[PDB]
Formats: sequence, C-alpha cells, structure tokens
Amino acid sequence: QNITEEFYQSTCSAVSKGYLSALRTGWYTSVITIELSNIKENKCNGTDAKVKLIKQELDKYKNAVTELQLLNSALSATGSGSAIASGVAVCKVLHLEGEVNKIKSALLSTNKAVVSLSNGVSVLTFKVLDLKNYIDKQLLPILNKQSCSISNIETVIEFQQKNNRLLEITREFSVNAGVTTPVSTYMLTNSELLSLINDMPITNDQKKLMSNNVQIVRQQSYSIMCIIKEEVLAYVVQLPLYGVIDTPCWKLHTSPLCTTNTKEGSNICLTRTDRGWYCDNAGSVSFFPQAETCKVQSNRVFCDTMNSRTLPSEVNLCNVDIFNPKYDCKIMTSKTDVSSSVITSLGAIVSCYGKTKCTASNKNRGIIKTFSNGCDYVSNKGVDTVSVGNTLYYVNKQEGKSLYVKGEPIINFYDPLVFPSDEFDASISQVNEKINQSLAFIRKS
Amino acid sequence: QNITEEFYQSTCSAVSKGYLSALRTGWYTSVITIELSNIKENKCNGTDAKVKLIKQELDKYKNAVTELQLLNSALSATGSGSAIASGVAVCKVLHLEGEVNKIKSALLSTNKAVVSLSNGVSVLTFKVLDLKNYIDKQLLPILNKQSCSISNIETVIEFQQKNNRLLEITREFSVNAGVTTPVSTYMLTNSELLSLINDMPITNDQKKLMSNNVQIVRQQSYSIMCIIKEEVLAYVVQLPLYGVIDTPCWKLHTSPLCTTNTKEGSNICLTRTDRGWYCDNAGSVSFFPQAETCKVQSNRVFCDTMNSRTLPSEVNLCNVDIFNPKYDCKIMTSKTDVSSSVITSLGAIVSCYGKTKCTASNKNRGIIKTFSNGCDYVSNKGVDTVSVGNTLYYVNKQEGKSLYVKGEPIINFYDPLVFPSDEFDASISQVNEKINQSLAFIRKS
Amino acid sequence: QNITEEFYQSTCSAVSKGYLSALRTGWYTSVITIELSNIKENKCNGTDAKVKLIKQELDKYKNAVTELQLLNSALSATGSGSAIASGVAVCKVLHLEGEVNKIKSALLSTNKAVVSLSNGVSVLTFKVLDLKNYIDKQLLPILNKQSCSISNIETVIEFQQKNNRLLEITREFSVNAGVTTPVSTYMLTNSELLSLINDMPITNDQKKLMSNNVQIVRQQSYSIMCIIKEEVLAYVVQLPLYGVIDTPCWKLHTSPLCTTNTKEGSNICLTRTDRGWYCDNAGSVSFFPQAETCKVQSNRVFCDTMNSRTLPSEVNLCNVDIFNPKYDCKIMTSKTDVSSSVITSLGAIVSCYGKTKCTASNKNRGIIKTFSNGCDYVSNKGVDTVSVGNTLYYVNKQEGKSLYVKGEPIINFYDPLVFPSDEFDASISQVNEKINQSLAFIRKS
Repeated sequence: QNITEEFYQSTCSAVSKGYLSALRTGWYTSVITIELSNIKENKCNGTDAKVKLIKQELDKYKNAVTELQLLNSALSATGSGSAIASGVAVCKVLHLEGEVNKIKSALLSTNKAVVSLSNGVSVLTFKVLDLKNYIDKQLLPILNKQSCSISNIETVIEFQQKNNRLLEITREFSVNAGVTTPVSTYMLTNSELLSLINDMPITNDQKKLMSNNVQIVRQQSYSIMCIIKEEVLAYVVQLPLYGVIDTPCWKLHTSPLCTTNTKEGSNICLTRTDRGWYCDNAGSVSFFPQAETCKVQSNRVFCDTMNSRTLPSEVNLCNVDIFNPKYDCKIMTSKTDVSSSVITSLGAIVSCYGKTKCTASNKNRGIIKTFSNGCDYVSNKGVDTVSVGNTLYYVNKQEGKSLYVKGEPIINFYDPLVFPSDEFDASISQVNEKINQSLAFIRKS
Repeated sequence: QNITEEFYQSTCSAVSKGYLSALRTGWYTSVITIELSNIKENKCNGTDAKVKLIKQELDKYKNAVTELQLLNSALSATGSGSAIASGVAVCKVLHLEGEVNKIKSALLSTNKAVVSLSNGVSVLTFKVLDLKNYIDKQLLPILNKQSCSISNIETVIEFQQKNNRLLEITREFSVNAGVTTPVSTYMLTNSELLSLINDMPITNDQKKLMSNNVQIVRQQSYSIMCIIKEEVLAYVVQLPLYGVIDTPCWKLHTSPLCTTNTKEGSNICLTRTDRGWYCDNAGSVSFFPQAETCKVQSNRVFCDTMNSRTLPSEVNLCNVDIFNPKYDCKIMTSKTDVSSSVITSLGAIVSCYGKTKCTASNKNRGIIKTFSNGCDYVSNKGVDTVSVGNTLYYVNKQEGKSLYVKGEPIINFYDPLVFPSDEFDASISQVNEKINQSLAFIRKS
Repeated sequence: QNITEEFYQSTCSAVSKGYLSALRTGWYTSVITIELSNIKENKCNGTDAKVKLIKQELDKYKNAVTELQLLNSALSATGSGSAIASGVAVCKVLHLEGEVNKIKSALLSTNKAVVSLSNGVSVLTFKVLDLKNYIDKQLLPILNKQSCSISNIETVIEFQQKNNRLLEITREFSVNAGVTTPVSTYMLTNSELLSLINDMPITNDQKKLMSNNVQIVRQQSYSIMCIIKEEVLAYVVQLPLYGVIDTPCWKLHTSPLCTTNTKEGSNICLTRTDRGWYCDNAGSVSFFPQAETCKVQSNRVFCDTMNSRTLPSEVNLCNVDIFNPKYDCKIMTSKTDVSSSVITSLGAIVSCYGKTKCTASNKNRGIIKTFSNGCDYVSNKGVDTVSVGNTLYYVNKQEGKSLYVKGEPIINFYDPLVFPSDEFDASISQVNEKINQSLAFIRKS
C-alpha cells in the first residue's frame, strides 16, 4: 500500500492518498535566558593593545544590549497575529512585577529548571549563557584599575567566543522585529532543543516524533524577544504541539477541463477549486488551500491548523461522484483554454488545449507519451519529464501505484449555449440553478 | 477614549477606531562611506604564521571589495521600483564626474558632514570605517618587505575586528542584489542612525518620533549599494519621512454574511470587500488593502503611502449606512457558506454556517459563548480564545470598549430567486441594477 | 533604436519593446565537497587555556557536522518542486552505493575535477575546504596526549579561520531546510563560480554571459545539501542554463479603462488582463504573468521558463488591434473607477477617475501635465514624478523614445445597458457573445 494515487478523467483531478497527519494544534512556550553583566564604562588609564581589544569587544556587548532594549518597544502587537499570541502572553507576565527574580532563583543553582508563573503557566526555563559570571570574575579585575597591566589574549578570544552567541541573537532579532522563524541554532541549539523536548509534559510517543523531526519543529517554531530587566535577558521559544497525529491525509490536484471541438476556440471550461491538502480531523476534514503550509516528510504531513478551513467529511464525495446530492462540489467556469500541467505525487496531470505541444519523455528513451486535446494523466512509471509548450516539468520519482479512473469528461454534459461560462467561485448546483434560469428565459417567452 | 470598536450586525463588519497615523510620504537619502585601501598583492618572503594570518585576512578584504564591484553591474533597474528610485538617483550622481572627491574632502577632517551634490541634492555624508588609515599606517610596514619579522597577533585580531563590518556589509548586499531592507545595524548602527536623525532638516517633533521608533524606521528604510571608486566605498541609506502625522486611522474587518435557512445549503451570501486600513489624508482617505503594509505601535499606525489607494472621505459612510446614496459601497456575492473568524482589535467576528462548532472560551471558566448560524461578534472582555471548527484563534487582550450596533442582516432584504449570487467585485447599486434586469425579464415577457 | 515604448489610448495599455531575452531552460548540477575529519572526543588531561579554546572550537565543528546530519532527514520532497528536482536527483546518486569514494579518489590529487556518476550524469566536483588534512596534521598531535603542553594561539585562530566557512554553510542550510537561494559566497565563492562556469560544457558565448552576470546566476541558482558520509560533506549547487538568448522581449502594462460621463458613477470599465513579460520562444511566446520572475539588466531580461505560460505568437495582435479575429484578447469588466497609475519603462500610464488629483511634475519646474478623467499617458521626457491622489510615483529616468498611438477608447463602443459589467476573466468575443444574449432577451420577447 503506502502512497497511492487516483486520477479522475471525468473531473480532471487527482488525489494522492496514503499520507499520515501531524497537525499543529497547540504551543509550548519556553523562556530562554541569558545572564547579563551590568557594568559602568570604566576608564583603564593604560592604552594597552590587549586591553583596547577588550574595550572594543565590550562595546559590542553594550551595543547588543542596547539593541535588545530598542526591541522592547516593538512587542505590542496587531492583530492576528494569533501565531505568537501565546508567547506574547508570557512576555507580558515576565514584566510584572517583577517575575524575573523567580527565574534568577531557579537558575541560580542549575541551567534548566521548571518555573510556575503568576498566571498559572508552568514554563521550562533555560540558562544558555552566563555572561555575568564571566565578565565579573575574569574581565572586571582587568579594567577595574588605574593602568591595566595584566591582560592576556586568550581572555580576548575567550570573550569573543562567549560573546558571539549574543551578537548573533541580537542580529537575528534586530532584522526581524523581535520575532524570528524558523528558530536558529543560536536561538536554541540542538542539544538544548532535544533536552527541551524530553522535559515537556507530552506523550512518550510525541517526544519521539519531535526528536526525529527537529528540523521540522524549528520551521514551525517562533523565537520571541521578551524583556531585558535585572541583569537578565529573556526570550520565548514557542514550540509546536501536534494534537492530530496519524490520521489520513490526501492531496487534491486540479486542472482545467475544457471542450476541444474544432472551432476557433469557442469552448466552455470547468475547473475544480477545492485543490489543496486534506486531513481527517475530529469527525471533520481540515482543508489547507495553500500547499506551502504543509511540509511532507516521507509519508507524514506537518501542517498548522491556524491556516486551514474545516469542511464536512462529505467533501471527499467530489472525488467519487462530482454530482452527488450530499455535498455541493465547488467548481469555476471560464473560457481560458491555455495549456498547463500539474505534477502530482506519483504522476502528472496535463491539460493540453489548442496548438500546444504536450509530451512526456524518458531521458534516454525519448518521447513515450503525447497528450491530445483535453485533460489527461501519465504515471511516473518510466516517465522522467513532462513538456508543455516551452516549460519543462520534472515528474516525482517516488514509488507508488497510480490508478486511472476512466470516465466521461464532465464538461461534455453541458450545452455551451446555456452554459454560464464565467463563474469565478461557483459549484455544481450553482451552475445548474443558473442553467435553469436561462432555459426559463428562452422557452417561456 | 483611546481604542474603541464598533460591530455592525447588519453588514457583518467591524471598525477599530482610535488610531493615530504616521504615513510615509518622502525619503531622505544619506551616503554612508567606507574608506578603502588600494593595495597590490605583496610577496612577503617569510612564511611567518603571524603574517600568513594577515595575508589570508587581507584576501577576505580583497574578495569583499571584488564582490562589491560585481554588484555595480546590478544597479540598473526596473521598473516600479519607485521605492528606491530616490536612492538610485543619488548613486547615479556619485558616478559623475567624479563626485567622490567632494565626499573625500568633506570627510577628510571629520566623520559626519553635509555635502551638496551636482544635482542640488544636499546629502548628509558619513564615514563609518577608515580601512585606508589602518592598513597603510599599521599593515603596510609589515608586508612591505623582504622577510616579514615584526608582526603581532594583536594586529591580526585588530584587523579582523576592523574588517568584520565590511564583510558583513558585503554579505548582506551579496544575497540581496545590492538592496537590503530592513537596514541592519552593520549597515548603520543605532548611534549612527540616532545621530543621522538629529541632523536631518525635519521638524523638532518629527525627530522625536523617529528617535522613539528607530526599529520602525529601519523596517521602512533601504540600504542601496552605490559605487566603489577612488579608495572609497559608498552606499545610500534611504530613510523614511512621515508627512502625515496624528491623523485618525481605523481598521475595517469584514466577514461573509449569508442566509441561514433550513435548506440543504441553497443560501445567498454577501461580503464587504473594502477591508483594510484607512487613514484621513489631505481631505481624502488613504486605503491600505494589504494589512501587512501597516505596522501598529501602541495606538500609532506606520504605513507607506506608495502601497495605498486614495478614496473619497465618503467611503466611511459604508460603516454608518451601507445603502447610502452618496458612496456606492463595494460588496461581493457568492454561495460559499464556510465558517471562519476574524480577530479584531478588541474582539472577534465569527461567521458560523452549517454544522460547524463556533465557540468563544475562557481558559479557566470554559465556554462562555456559542455562536448560532449567521454572523455574530464577541468582545475580548472575559474571552481568551475563539474556536471555529478545528482551528483555534487567540483574541487580542488589548483594553478598550466594544460597541455592538444591532441591526437586521442586510442579506435578508434580497430575494434569493432574483439575487445575482456570483459577483466577484460588485457594489450595492451594482447588485440592484442587476436585480432590476432580472425583474424586467420575468414581468415583461 | 534600443528601448522604445508605444502607448495605446484605445486600450489603455503600453508595450515596452526593445529587450533581449535570456531564458533559463536547463540546469547544471555541481557537487561541492568538504573533506571532514572523523574524530572521537579526546580527553586532554591539562586545563591549558590555549587548548580549552581549541576544545570549544572543536565542539562548534562537531555541532555543525551534527546539524548537517539532521538535514539529511529533510531531503525527501514534495511536490513541484521541480526547481531542485535535477539537484535532488544527484543527491540520491551520492547515496549509492557508495558513490562518495569516486569523489574522494578524483579529489585526492586536485581540487576541481570531473566525475561521471552511476546514472550517466557527468558532474564537475570541487574540493573547497580540506578540514581533514588540517585537524589531523596540525590539531591531532595537540590533543592526542596526556597533558597538552605545546599549543599556540596562531593555531587557535587558524582553526577558527578554516572552520568559519563551514559554520556559515551549516547556518544558512539550517534556517533554509537544506535548500538556499540565492547561492551565497560561502556556498560558492566568486573565484570558484567563475572557474566553475569556465569548465562547463556550454557555448563559448554562453560562458561570457554567465561570467558577465555572476550576480544574476546566483539569484537563479540553488544550493542543495546532499549527504555527509565517509569523512566527506557534499552539497549540490544547481546552476542555470539559458537556452533562449537574444530573442525579442516586451513588457505589457495595462490599466483600467472606464467611461467618464457626468453621472454619479454609473460607468462601465474594461481592463486588459494579459499584463506581464513576453518573449519570443521557439515559434511561440513565453508569457510571465508575475513580473517579479524576470530580472532586467540593461536591455536584457533574465527569466525562468518554469514560471511561464506559452501562448501563440498571435497574442501580440492585441497590441495592434484588440478586435482582431485571429486571437481572442483577454479582458475583464467591472465598475471600480478608482484612480491608479502604472510606471512603464519610458513613461507612466495614468487612469484618473472621479475627483482624484492626477498630475505629472518636474522637481524644479512644477506641474507640467494634469490628467483629465479617463486613461492617459505621459513620457519620461521632462517628467520626474507622477502624483495620483496622495501617493507619489517616480518615473523611470531611462532614455528612449515614446510613441503615443492615438485612438478611440474601446469602452466607448459598448452600450452600458447591455454591457456585462462584472466579468472576472473574460475576453473580447466572450463579452460580445454575452451582449448578444441580452439583446435576444429584449428584442424577441
């Protein structure tokens, strides 16, 4: 079994079944903190070049802290916006009153610890960088003098190494208005992310999914700059929670269906509008119109429910009978008979109209299929490329069976004289109720 | 007062009033220069590892300069494009003939100075990096020899520190075709940007707005690579000017309005198309259809006028009476009764149709409101989340009064048999003039 | 000659002729390899600060390698997707079985060498970094001991310099799901890219085009992370091939055309929908609807054929006679008489309707042209800016002749009572066949 595909010659559409859902439904916010060192501008009387490198290094530390302070203005938000709303809610708790002392006390003994906030949110806190312990115990005795004298270059490089992460975090936040996605390694390293997942209150099997797909979790996470307060810098990393797992998913590919009679071009067209990803979800179906929202790993589909529409489960009847009386299947009518192709999971839909050259070829055996006027389909078995006019498409070399469901093209059932041929967002019954309107004008006059 | 909100049950739309405009209307171009050092490839006879680090460091300097020279090809542009047209105009003045000597003479004594160009543009010039003074007075005597001998690692690190900014500037320009936005700290640091704002010929109050919102000025600025010429590298930072300030702004949220009779789904819908940001501007109204163009800070709305349409001030009458005879209010008709929600500034519009579960809940008190078939609205008072089907929305926790304007849903005034139910971009009178067309066909036959 | 422009008052459209095509039609994949050093975690007994800097430096090397290993999960793909399909095909060959040994043997003696793969693809292989030779011959004898003793800071900096490129490559790949575009200098330096172009099996003249436009080749290239296998890291840089060169290209600008009678606003509009870039290509015309797909250098247009539609060459007849019986010209009808402007290559189209102030001005001479109600056009000769309402447009200061083709506005030929004024995607004959439908209802009743 695994990934299969069904093409409907009747409706010029294909369905890629066999996928398993993982759907984002929740968020887990985590507060990542960096201890900072509050220091006044010292005046080391000596002009030692070893110290001058430390002084200008310290200025980059000061400018980064100041840059982070200029982003706190940023945080107030509009309007939906709901993607980071759970993380922004945590930043507001960090302001009052003040809640930072509880994070300092918990991270005073360790680096990763759980903290309960004043609004009930129990957050995993992390201490990824301790700049305060460094600059005070190893840089303070160098500048806290008249003259400078004792200073080594290993401390200059050690400072640049411990500093660098901060500069990187500030740089990413600066050119992203305080919110970045995906979450970079500098925002949260893999060892920190893998440890963070293992400590989250989630299922034992949900941990293995996020651990086996850490690169996907980053692409669906947010890093939100919160406060800079009392020798502490804090930002929230908002991790996704997948409440819908292992339910079936299928991808719908649609292409224009037009009549191909010998006339100059006076033909009627028809195109299904319900293309996108579909996944069973809580007795209904979550529909994702923008395919760029879902990321497919192998046979698994990672989507965000916030970018989805929920349809009745009867929406799948359009893939069995477009004229079913249970669900009014969505179509659109026009006369734009321009050739195009869609590359499916295990094949390619080709809508060839006019004088366009539509072929499917093998890279060593030449052309193996030529498409006639109308909507057709070819499997990826033996095919390497698809050519429509002057643009070349590459067929997916994924293994799987393709089922060609032969059927009469639906557009042939309509009389072109009575056909409403410019419906932008209609449906099957919506076209039928308009055909009856035109027939009433003609017969009863 | 401050931020308030009005919901119109009649038209399924809400207005978020109480905002204050800042609108970009102009540009201030500034030329940021880096003195470079023109050096031929020296052959230091010794293989000293301290010098080999300087030699490969110097190669990164040469490759960055060469990379900047490959971007000057880039600059010619199409086509609108008008965002950087004022900055590109300055780059063309820098080419002739040559104007760079005037920038060298002005920046020979200081770092920030005003320069008048050959085409009347008086530009604030900046000298942010002096690589020529460094490599000639501290790196030239090291390689300008047979053997190498005297060379310290502090000079190797000092070179990497003075170099780094340049490498960063070239890297950002390289992967952005010579134009970057927002303007990063490496393109122009905060102290440089804050100083640059204080020297601009603008109002005393306009300086405080840009100084208090430096992160917003960056997001609406452009860094444009100009020339590399005579031991000088120059690029233009194009800063925004806000000519419209403190005028009222309001955001319009619209949602589908459909009849909800018990039939299988044979209902007529209606949706206002004029959603977006609106701001009073010079006796008219600037309309921003793409909400992503405006950035809201607190009660202040930062927009770019180049991405806006100018409508008569009577367009606000659609928020008082959709049937007013002064302005033909824009709507669209369809039959897509699919449930959805819109999160407003101080609430949420919910369009619930069919069997979809539409609720609004508090995180500790449970469900506090359930939405019936039709278009309704709930305030953010006491509400934490909104659920429509399988997708969960977070309501904005901003403080403000919400006004529920009760009224008969406008869709109930239309006879479904005579209703043109697939108008993609129509209006109130446009639907009425089409209803009269259908009534003339039926009665006078 | 060179760049010229023709404005059609009849159809409210302008054509920017005189451009020369370069069209992507193929891909050249190149495997860029970095030799890595497989090392177990040593325990240098001494706590030497010079070695502690090497140890933490070595950890960044280990984390980057681990980060690259977490991206190999990523590679499986959907669905079209065809942009990197030729590069993904090479990554799959690198997996079996194993093909990496052939790359090691070829790059054992040199750095750039040609390799023939097991699936016939002859790929240019590159060895841009030799970390294995460094860490084994200069870092292994430092940590491969009890105690540590001999260790210099020049080796610490040398390691950071040789390391840095790798960290950069991993960072870009990490936040881009293993595929980056444009190809940065760290993925492939200019000297490497210029050398790579010179060794490709392409025409002598095609090499000069890619060498003279290396910044454009990067913007149309892809860097694809392949495998990490046997002390080797490999990623594919997918370079564009331009099979269509020096064929004519022209850009079509369209704007709404509406009647301007004195009524309240009861006017009919008409707008050509076929705007975009057009280039002659293999006896047909490649049409690029999204202008952001093509990049114009001087008079040369760089486009990707995968983002194009192929139309019959008769599509240009709409720029000579919109009513020609050979090609049914695509238009759309509405009543949205809102003022707007389009900046062409050598002028500006202005659609002024209602009470909107539409002007074209010179920066020193003031207003030089005021636009009346209707669709007009002004050349860039003497014009600096165009004002429509509250938004200001900058006209392109490119040199070239503009031809004003006077003609009766096409919208004046239609009777508003019989005009179908809400066609979303129609054509000339499509509107005529609908006008005849309404005339049959009225006369034969």
